[PDB]
Amino acid sequence: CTFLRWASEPEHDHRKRMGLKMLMMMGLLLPLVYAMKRHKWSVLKSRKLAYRPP
Amino acid sequence: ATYAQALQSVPETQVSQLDNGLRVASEQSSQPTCTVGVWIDAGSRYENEKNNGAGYFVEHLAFKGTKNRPGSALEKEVESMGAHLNAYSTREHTAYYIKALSKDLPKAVELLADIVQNCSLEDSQIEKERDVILQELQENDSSMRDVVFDYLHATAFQGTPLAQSVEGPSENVRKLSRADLTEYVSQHYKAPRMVLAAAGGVEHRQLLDLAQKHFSSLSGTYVEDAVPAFTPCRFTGSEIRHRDDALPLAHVAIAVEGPGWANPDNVPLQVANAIIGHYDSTYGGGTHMSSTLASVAATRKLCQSFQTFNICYAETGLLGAHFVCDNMSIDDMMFFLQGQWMRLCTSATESEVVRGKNILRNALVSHLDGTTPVCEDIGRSLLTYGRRIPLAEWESRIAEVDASVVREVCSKYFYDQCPAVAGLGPIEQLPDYNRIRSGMFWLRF
Repeated sequence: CTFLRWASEPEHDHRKRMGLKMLMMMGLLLPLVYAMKRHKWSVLKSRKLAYRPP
Repeated sequence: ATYAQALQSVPETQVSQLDNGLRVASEQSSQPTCTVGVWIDAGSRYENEKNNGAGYFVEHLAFKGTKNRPGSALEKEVESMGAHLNAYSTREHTAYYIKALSKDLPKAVELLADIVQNCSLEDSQIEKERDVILQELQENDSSMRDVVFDYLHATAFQGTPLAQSVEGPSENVRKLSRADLTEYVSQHYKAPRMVLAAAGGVEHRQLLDLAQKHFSSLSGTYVEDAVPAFTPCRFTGSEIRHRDDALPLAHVAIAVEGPGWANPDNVPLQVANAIIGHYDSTYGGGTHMSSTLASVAATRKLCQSFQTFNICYAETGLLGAHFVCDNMSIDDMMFFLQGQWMRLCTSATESEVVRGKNILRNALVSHLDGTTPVCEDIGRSLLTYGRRIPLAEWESRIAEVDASVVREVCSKYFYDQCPAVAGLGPIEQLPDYNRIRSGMFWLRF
């Protein structure tokens, strides 16, 4: 059964290796890209508005 | 007689110092007129939130009543000999100078002593003067250039005494009573922080004994212990946008933190600020003026008038440009003006550096003609630099600066520094603050 699983999936080892690499890579990437987004958008999210009609 | 020979002549600015601390400085010359004034360190920088605007009120009431002079009698005496008495109160200093003939010097010093010292500060005059300040507040609100600079000061030095307007918010002027003003006069109109200046047909010895015989009563005491202290201010890169589409034109002033009053980097910066230059629609140079931004603006009729300012206080100053243009030019200039800075930041050549040096030399020499500009220079320089810098020293500093100095100074001041933009009018095409900040750096350099 294990032989057949390898046979129909002759990338299992390398697929899980890529899974590990992608998981850690984007566990790094998501916080940093999100931090960049909040850094750039922070001007909008702190706009104190005002209204002074005559 | 070449420039250097004429520069040395430069009648000196002998500086004395009374025992009270009043540093009496004069500048003898040959004209039969003179300018004598007292430059006091008192402005919106020292005012607090509760009494913001007391300096303007005291300036208003200074000429009204001075006890010994009953009132309009002061005006009668001033106009008797043709003297023109004037006062200007900026954010830091405040001066009351008499523009009069040389012979009337003994009386002029006495009149200045009467104003700065014995001021009646009558309550009825306070009530009458209260309306005038409020009216002047509305006139300033109509002043479409003054309000943008006030906005720049508010947004840049936010939370600091510097952001406080000189006139004061239109709430303190409706509550400032005699007690607040008298405290302001007592705590700020002190002899050590005063310079008695006079330029023209003024004998330094004569000014000295006139001050001794008149300004002796001034003391350096500070009541029990209360001593006002200069509080350093912080430059906060921000943006304020008062979009009023009904206004015909759009004012935008963009500035970054620059140098202080006493800092050598001031000299190169003005040179750079000379390279960008200034332009108004009624110039005539048009598409030929050497300033790249000015030529670009004139070619497409981009703006109506752009100027570069070098507002410089004690510990920090504002360095940048204020431009007035229609609604659909704010973006373009914001791309061009910044780019000009970037070019001056990135690659400056000795040719335009020499041009800026000549422009700065001409500005310094031409600004210093007539008695009142010389008197103002003495009064401001003694308070700011601690001495009047002679024009020869200015020549030396301007000769020292070259393209490398300008590039490094602009890089240290302009490159990748958050600006303090402030707009007024139909400001809609004005790029978002992140666009302006991104323009502060060049992805090629």
